Amino acid sequence: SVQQQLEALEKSSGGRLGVALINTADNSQILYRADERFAMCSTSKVMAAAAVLKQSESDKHLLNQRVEIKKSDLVNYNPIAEKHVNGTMTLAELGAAALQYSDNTAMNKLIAHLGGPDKVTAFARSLGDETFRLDRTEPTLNTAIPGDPRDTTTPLAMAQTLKNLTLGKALAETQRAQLVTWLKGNTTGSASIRAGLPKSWVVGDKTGSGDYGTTNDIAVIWPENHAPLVLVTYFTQPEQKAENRNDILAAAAKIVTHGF
Repeated sequence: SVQQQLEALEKSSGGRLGVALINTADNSQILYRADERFAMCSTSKVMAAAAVLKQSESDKHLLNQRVEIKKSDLVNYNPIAEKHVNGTMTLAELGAAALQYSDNTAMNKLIAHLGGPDKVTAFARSLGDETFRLDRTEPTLNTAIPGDPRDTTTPLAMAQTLKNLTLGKALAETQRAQLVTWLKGNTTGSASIRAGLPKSWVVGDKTGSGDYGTTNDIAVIWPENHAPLVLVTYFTQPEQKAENRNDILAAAAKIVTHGF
């Protein structure tokens, strides 16, 4: 009947909804189209940030390395990087900006530092994620064309990988804690998953949006008196210029967490 509710939400919305919830208390799962590919858009930024944190495990100087920001580095959405044109940002600062403000220049800097989109994909494979693929940089990784496999993953794969990154064995403790700190400080997710949950729950999330009204959020959730939940909600539509629908993600989160 959670299934019935998600199916009715999807039908009314006129799009395609993908949901994966992992309850880490018993490793039970609520899945809806969790095996289907969706364009990740900005939710892919988490993997690029994590790949740099993994590097920092063996290179104690990495996170403080400075990167020059020039006018030509700027793409189409740079709320943090534009404040530093002609100056520099550390890799840690780029990580923060990519995740907490969804800065596109910060994402591209991280990808260039790693050596390209294929390097983010190899990082994901090393974590046992055989689904994730990053193919392009910002801003073209957001085209989200139906049936296009580029820059996609599935809700289940992303839920498992986010669990491993934030609560599991993917990163050493210091790096794991840094990633979690970044996600909890996200500024862009108020109208998404967070809006469907009790106000007192602690949430770390990364949103993403793109063409075809593609509207995504992935979250780690710490309830007050229970083990954490991991929740991925992906949503996309059939018209290229469809409006983004953060309210659909909030509604889906309310449905699947009804019971906690």
